Amino acid sequence: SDEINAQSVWSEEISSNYPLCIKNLMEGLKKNHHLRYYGRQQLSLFLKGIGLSADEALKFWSEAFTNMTMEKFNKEYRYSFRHNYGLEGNRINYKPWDCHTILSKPRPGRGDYHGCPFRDWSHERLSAELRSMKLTQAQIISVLDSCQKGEYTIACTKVFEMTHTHIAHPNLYFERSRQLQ
Ligand code: SF4
Repeated sequence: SDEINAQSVWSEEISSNYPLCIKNLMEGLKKNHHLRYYGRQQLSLFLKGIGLSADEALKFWSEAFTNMTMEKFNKEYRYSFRHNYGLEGNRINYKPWDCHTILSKPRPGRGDYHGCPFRDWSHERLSAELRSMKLTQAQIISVLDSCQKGEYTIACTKVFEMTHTHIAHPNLYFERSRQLQ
């Protein structure tokens, strides 16, 4: 669909369907005009999964890395992004990451936005985000209980149900949310 493009992915109509990890990656990208490696990978493969074309992805990434010149973007990042679309080397059209894959990556440190917020954020940070999403105190306690147990995809599924099958892939969360929209 032509509805998913370099500009629409920043709009509320599309972004309201993102799970917490993708919202966190978009926030880091908008604040810093950049993402570190694992965040570039997690977000670019998710956007490929929602239908962002290779041409639109290059527009998205070059526009989002707003503070560098197009020549620096082309020298330093274009190959990596094209490679994610199966346009380089062996031309493997890499699949988007599921939660299992996301969780397997090195844990995020200072300045990183990849990973899973249900594992990576403090209960203080999660509670504030869930309050902003209109969840009640009882609902927040239920989500945090799943987090404490290490059941991140269950916490994420609870947030999906509370804000709208077990979800264990950010692209499935997006697709299910978009179909209900
Ligand atoms: S459980 Fe999966 S889709 Fe949900 S925020 Fe974590 S990594 Fe993203």
